[PDB]
Amino acid sequence: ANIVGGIEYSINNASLCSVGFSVTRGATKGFVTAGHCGTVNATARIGGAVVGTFAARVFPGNDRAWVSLTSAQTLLPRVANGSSFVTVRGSTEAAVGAAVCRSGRTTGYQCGTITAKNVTANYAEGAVRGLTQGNACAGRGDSGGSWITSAGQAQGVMSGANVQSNGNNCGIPASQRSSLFERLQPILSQYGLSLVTG
Amino acid sequence: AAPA
Repeated sequence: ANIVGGIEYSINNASLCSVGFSVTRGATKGFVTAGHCGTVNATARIGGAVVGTFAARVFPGNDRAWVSLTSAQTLLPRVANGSSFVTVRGSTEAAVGAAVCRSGRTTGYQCGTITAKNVTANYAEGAVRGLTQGNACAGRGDSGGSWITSAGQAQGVMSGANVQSNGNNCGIPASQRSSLFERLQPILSQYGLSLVTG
Repeated sequence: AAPA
């Protein structure tokens, strides 16, 4: 499968999440995604085919994971934006007030701005600290997906949002949205991963 | 907010 930020994958033939970013660890291919999407060694499938397994994760506390892929997967420096793509250029962290977009299999590609950093989300499982908040909307299924600036700087992976009964927070004004992501930089240094860029 |  071609590994592109934002596309759907399933975990153990049950949950769905979205790919965050193509990365390598030495000769190993992988992608980063959210920790709550799977436990270590859970099987990841894209389009019905097994592409790899969860190698490590931390959830709750943090929310991060990376999936190690078989050699047959093609890693690409890109994030899906409809039928088009945003090229991943690096991972300079943007500041509050910066515009940012996110990509995932439920709501597609949505943009907004970063509104706050170091937010704690209190999920049923326990708190996850250190999250950045944006007001781009998102929905159930978008977890793990890419948050990236238009300029191609990878910001992090989707963690959670104040979804309403329709499964997303796209039907309430941007002012009332809290869409949270896990910063990419600590995931990259914690697992010794290098981002695929183009 | 809830996970996703």
